[PDB]
Amino acid sequence: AKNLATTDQSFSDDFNRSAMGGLWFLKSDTGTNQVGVSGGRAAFSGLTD
Amino acid sequence: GYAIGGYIGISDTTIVDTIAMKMYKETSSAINNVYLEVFREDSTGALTSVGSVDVSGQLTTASDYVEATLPAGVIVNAGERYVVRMRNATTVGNRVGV
Amino acid sequence: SAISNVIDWFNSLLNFQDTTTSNQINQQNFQIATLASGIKKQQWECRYS
Amino acid sequence: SAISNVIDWFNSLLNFQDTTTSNQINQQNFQIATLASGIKKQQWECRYS
Repeated sequence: AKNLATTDQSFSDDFNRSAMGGLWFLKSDTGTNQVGVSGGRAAFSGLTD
Repeated sequence: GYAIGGYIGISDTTIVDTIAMKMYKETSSAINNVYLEVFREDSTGALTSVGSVDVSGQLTTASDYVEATLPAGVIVNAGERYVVRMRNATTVGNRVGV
Repeated sequence: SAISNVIDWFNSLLNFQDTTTSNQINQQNFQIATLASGIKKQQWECRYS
Repeated sequence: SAISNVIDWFNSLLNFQDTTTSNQINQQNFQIATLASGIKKQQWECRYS
């Protein structure tokens, strides 16, 4: 299938689950805490600055 | 009385219906009690039987595939491991070549 | 009777609203779960899944 | 007050309308993109993707 019409990819996420999951590479300056999903919304985890 | 089996990986989850192995019989004498069974590997690594079938009737002297239908479907999921065991607990005594 | 009919129509619209919201959430979560899981490498190709 | 409440309800319905349409478009496009992309043959199985 050498050449093929490249369909423009589109992705969406409602952030309405238990954990962030493996679909998100997480990197933070805190060291241990990353972006955490709570109440159906992504947010900051921990009290660190 | 000698049983041999190998681990099988599951790529995509589905329902299994039959199992196959490449084997034959050495001599043309009558044989029985040849069983092909399936074992699921749990988290601890223990093997649990989830199906077995007698294949001695359809065996042939020539090296040919043996395909046998399970008594019922056994749902499988990707990431787990399964073992297809050949038992060969025959009474006459003819050996089985796998 | 007019106000009763308006009450009934508003209740029907609320039912449709909640059903549509639940269906949207379930559909998006189904998309994400299917994307997360799926094909895994067999035992002979690799030790790990 | 009745007309003000009707105004508020109509604005809420319009917000729900646009959100639902956007969610439908996003979900359909995401599914189409996922179907278009996906598993590709490894290097050893074949040269091309």
